[PDB]
Amino acid sequence: TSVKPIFSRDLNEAKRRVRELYRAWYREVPNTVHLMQLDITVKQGRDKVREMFMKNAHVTDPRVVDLLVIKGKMELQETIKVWKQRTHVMRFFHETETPRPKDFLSKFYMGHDP
Amino acid sequence: VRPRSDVTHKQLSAFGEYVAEILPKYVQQVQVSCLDELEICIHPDGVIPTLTFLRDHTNAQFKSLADLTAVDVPTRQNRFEIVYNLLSLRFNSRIRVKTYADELTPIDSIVSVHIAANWYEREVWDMFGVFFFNHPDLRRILTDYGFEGHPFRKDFPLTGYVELRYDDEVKRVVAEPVELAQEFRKFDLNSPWEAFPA
Amino acid sequence: LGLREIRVHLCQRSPGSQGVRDFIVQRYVELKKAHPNLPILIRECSEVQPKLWARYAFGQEKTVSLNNLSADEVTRAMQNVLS
Amino acid sequence: ITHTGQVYDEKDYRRVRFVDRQKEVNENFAIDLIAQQPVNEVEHRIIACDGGGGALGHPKVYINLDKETKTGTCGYCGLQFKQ
Amino acid sequence: PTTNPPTARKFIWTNHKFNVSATPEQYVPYSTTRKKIHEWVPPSTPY
Amino acid sequence: SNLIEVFVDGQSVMVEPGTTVLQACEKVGMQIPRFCYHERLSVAGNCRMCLVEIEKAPKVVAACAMPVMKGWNILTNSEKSKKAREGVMEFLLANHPLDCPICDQGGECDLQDQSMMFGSDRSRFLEGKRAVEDKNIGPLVKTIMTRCIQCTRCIRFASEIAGVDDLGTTGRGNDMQVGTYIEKMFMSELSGNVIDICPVGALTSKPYAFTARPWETRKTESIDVMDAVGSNIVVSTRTGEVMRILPRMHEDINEEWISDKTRFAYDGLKRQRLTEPMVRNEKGLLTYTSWEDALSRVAGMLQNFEGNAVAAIAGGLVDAEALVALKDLLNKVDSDNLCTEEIFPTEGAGTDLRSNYLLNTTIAGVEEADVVLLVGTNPRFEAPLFNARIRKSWLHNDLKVALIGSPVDLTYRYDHLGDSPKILQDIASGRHSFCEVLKDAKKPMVVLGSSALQRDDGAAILVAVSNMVQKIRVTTGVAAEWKVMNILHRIASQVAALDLGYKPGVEAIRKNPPKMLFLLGADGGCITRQDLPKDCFIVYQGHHGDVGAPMADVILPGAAYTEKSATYVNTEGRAQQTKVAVTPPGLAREDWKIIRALSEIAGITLPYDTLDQVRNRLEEVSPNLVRYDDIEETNYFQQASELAKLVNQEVLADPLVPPQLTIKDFYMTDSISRASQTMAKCVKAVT
Amino acid sequence: VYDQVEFDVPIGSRGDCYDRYLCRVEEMRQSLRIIEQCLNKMPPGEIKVDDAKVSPPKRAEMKTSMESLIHHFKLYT
Amino acid sequence: QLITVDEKLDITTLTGVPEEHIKTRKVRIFVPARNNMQSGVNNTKKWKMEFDTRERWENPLMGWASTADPLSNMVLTFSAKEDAIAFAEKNGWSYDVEEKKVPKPKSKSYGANFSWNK
Ligand code: SF4
Ligand code: SF4
Ligand code: FES
Ligand SMILES: [Zn+2]
Repeated sequence: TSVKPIFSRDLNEAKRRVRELYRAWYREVPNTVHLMQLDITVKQGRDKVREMFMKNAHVTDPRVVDLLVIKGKMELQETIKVWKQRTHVMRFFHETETPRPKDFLSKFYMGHDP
Repeated sequence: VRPRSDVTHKQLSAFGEYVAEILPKYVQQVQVSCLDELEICIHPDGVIPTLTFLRDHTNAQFKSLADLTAVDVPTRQNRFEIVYNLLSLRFNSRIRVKTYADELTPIDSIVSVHIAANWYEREVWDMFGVFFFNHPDLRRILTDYGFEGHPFRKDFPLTGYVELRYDDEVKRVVAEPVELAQEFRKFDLNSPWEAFPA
Repeated sequence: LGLREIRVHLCQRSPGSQGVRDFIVQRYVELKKAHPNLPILIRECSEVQPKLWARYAFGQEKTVSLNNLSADEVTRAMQNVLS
Repeated sequence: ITHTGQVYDEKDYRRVRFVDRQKEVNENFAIDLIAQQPVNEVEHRIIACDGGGGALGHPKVYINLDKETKTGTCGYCGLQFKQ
Repeated sequence: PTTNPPTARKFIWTNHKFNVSATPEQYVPYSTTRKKIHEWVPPSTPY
Repeated sequence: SNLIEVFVDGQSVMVEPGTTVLQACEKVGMQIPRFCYHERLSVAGNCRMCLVEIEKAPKVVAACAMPVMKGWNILTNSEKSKKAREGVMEFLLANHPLDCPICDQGGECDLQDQSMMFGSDRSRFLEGKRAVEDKNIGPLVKTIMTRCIQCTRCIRFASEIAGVDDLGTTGRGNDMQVGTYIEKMFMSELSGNVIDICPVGALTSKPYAFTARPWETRKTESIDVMDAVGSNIVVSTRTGEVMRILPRMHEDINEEWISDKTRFAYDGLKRQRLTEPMVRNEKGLLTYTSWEDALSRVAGMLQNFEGNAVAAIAGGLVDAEALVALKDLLNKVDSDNLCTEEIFPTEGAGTDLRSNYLLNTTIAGVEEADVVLLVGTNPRFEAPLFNARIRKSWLHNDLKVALIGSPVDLTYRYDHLGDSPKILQDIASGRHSFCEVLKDAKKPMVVLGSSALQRDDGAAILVAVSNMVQKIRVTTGVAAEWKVMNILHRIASQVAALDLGYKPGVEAIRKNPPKMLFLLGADGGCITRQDLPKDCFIVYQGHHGDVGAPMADVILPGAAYTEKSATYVNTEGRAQQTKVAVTPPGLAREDWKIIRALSEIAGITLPYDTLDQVRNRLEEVSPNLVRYDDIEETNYFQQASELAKLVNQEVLADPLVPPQLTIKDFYMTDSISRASQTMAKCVKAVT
Repeated sequence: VYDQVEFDVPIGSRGDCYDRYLCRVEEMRQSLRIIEQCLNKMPPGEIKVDDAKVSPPKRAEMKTSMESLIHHFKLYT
Repeated sequence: QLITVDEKLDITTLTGVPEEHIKTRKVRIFVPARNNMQSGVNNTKKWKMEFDTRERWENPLMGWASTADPLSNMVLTFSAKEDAIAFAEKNGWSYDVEEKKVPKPKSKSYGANFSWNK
């Protein structure tokens, strides 16, 4: 315990920042899908944003959250100030890779080490 | 056997004491290697103060920042060991000030003290993940735009987790989990016999 | 309820297990003599309270905790299991 | 075929690699080429095979040709010597 | 080479070849190690 | 008290009187360069590479052999003690043949490194070297002895750790060659250890001659499954196939040594190995097919057959995790006919108290024993690293060994009480002579081998021994934590199987024949297809096709202990974890999953889906399985005897004989062993 | 040895990309002055330190002396 | 001023590891033993934690070993058992520590070998 605060004194204040970033991404998804001529649906993309913002829903510690948005903000900057081209963005969608089943029987049938 | 002059190990040693005395609030340890190199060690909070004293003190002008680096000792609670190597063109001597930073306990930025650090601090964030407060524009410099993970951390796989190839179906470059055709052969090299007391 | 096996996972040198182990020392032999086929398993857990696991027919297992229970309560609980 | 009997089975598909191409092998096989060289009949119990050419050869080693039955063979050249 | 001819060692080639890459003589890489895990072949005699 | 204070470079370490100078440096942490000194081998002083300089002393002293004295300062790194090493290393290297790129102890050399660290950079031996004729000491150890630094650790081990007393020094001067005077092979178990113990690469392993070089070898620490001592071992794997298995130290179980079987039968692990799941075709031959098809062949038969029509004869090297996955499956179709090939008498308390079937005096308790009553087993060939235990405790301590079996080569002086199971009754009566010998013993131990139990009167033999242990205990008045009765096994999956409540012996399957049988790794002949019902629908679950495969309607290949994170337990119940050194070959899969998957294809689906879960399962059925490296102290011998007293059986006059009478008996036993080309070469060498 | 060779650092005055070019052209000229001294004064001797522990043993030595093969094997491996 | 958090530093969310290799990877903290070949003990000093071994299939074209597991060759070295356990907890990898086993003291004395009766 006894940790020093990075930018947010408590999960509460930190959550404020997450809200802002969500908004940012939400407002940006449409633009990217147009400035990058990505073949995705704005709605679809906006769900992806939600996915990511929740993939890390479990974090309880304020410090971890604060870094997470710093990093998140940095990603947005790379996508609104466009330095990240389609190949970079579409990677988020994991479009080419073949999905792996998580069913035990499925894995048994395919991989030595699951 | 290399020639060693103790003139330096004495000069530098004294300076170390001088710095320590002048900045006792932050200097924890000040040592001179057997290689005649001083290495004041400061509490992370003393980043701004200790550097500034060295950049702007008549008896210790350390104008240029040779390098800012972060060794990563995973065992050490404070994983990273930010090391700042400085040069004094006036006194022809270099000193190294090294602090400790954990993954989520950021260090102050010295872009104010030396603007050379604007880039190296971005380099330390990209590779090791230490964060620098008050940095003008901290953002990945060396890694790919979408890279996930900090590469020079000792806990990051060399080959990494993603590699790129062009896929016709999608007519665009596409990451895939790394699949290597000859894994890095990890030769064990340490010998079971020590060399000297050290 | 077909009883196939009873497992008494006592924990040695544990305060609560005293009753369980006492049961083993005084009445285990008797129970076995009575039921000379049933496999009564005396096993030794650790940092866990004693459990009288019972395996009934067709792979069903049932649990009765023996934590801090007297020697006859352990005897009574065991007797209740093989009805 | 190759030095080590490396011959893809009649059903292996790496044989597709050799389709319309030459599977590179060397007619000159060492196991045989060393045999041709005759046993050197030295007259000293222990002789040394520097490898031929000194520094341009192999690490120097001394061979004990004492065993009357067998002949010493340099772990390097394979050259054999008998007393 | 005429003035000081080289050393002949009764394995060295007499016909040296140029790049055989586009021609069928080209190296096709192959593992030269033999099988490692031999398998239990099933008994062919019906039990 | 008894704590001298000696200074190692002024560090005031304190050591019991008797500690050598080398030992004093060790506790400070310094390591004297040493050759010819091994911790578990007698001090010899041959190399003199350990010369150190006690302060204020004219000459340097021999570390490994000098009793430390009060006050001495070791000056290990003194200019002098470096000339005393810079000048010895000059000599060892002078007569050495530089074939380091032949010496497969290339990076595993305590003589290059001790030369690269403690010696000089050059040589002054402008004179000629020597050469010593090699020797065909055996088919396992390649003695390129021109390498030998005459350090006499072999002659010690071959006499002190193993009782071979064959290897010896021959001659004097610079042509002292340490090889058998007449060419007699060094045939003994414990033989391969010489390789590991010769720091020079003079004699090394012949199978692992030139397959690798140590820096490359990735080293995974795992457990010996060939024998029930459960010796710790390190499996050295390169690019995914095992290259060597060499011992790793476990004070209590194998203290730096491993058997000849469990280090040269890694080759057997690579052939005759099952990989794809074949099924019996209409024609009547096993045809390779995908899991889905092979599994539902088995699942469909399983759903059709009810309890007691499905049985499992497990046995040999199967892990605890598969053993609980096979029991949980067959109970979900209510047959508890799960059984093991090795019959442990189960008419009194068997499998119920966990001391009837364990060597509860620890492997390290053979060191503190007084009289051992070996009854009906050849430890030399059933637990080689426990025979060594009684070897060390008969030499360094004073164990009085007595055998009631066949008079057999035991590498020590035993007393052959006789070859008759009934003379056990003779001692119980106090009639036989050794009855007093035990009376005189303050800490005695009986050891009943599992192979004696495997005869028909095994139930009677266990009961007869328990009676004698009872009055031995009463007459000696031995303390409770000292435990006289223990029984040693020779099958790795026997203590685990009995632990999970598997009932020993195939006697139950014999009386009622199952329509279905899961042979989980069983290559024994305990039941045969003629014996089975007409249907004879049995499915082999194992790694090597040996006896169970060709008589199998389904083949579900599994793995071996080099290829799974399974658990095993040796004879005094110490559970231990094998780690995956190499991924399992072909479509072959981990044993526990095949059975979890078959269950999902059957509709009773075992609750565990990840190993950690299969383990949590082991915890509910048994304690040892989850706590590793932890022997279970308390046992309940007194109630065991009461039930033994109730049991009445006749010990037949037939002498009890260990199946492994001589060492050819020992080399090939289990599946992996049988499949060994190295073991086969060893077998013909003996024959 | 930059203590035993004589050269003049070409310090520029103002900093424009020309003064920096002119400095780079001078350093090429000053380096020819240093190269001259090195050819004129290069000592007879060995090219690598004689500690086999740090620098690998000579080809002839590793093929005739055991201490050298051990040092070559360990240093390379 | 400092803030209070009882949450075990878990930073699995910042490390940047693919989900599969954080939830299916068991690492073992062990002090390396000594290959019996050599008698030096300088490689049995520091604790190491090593990730579980994974597939090493043969490559069809050249027969070289091929691996799909990124964390295979990675073995981190930690000076003390406590510090290594900490690394596993904050990185979220499962751990199963093995106690160091050091050779027990053994009494030796050259005189014994010349014992009247051994
Ligand atoms: S033993 Fe083998 S490796 Fe060690 S030095 Fe002699 S030759 Fe080189
Ligand atoms: S063989 Fe190995 S052990 Fe026996 S003497 Fe020669 S070197 Fe010492
Ligand atoms: S170790 Fe001291 S004599 Fe060989
Ligand atoms: Zn030669």
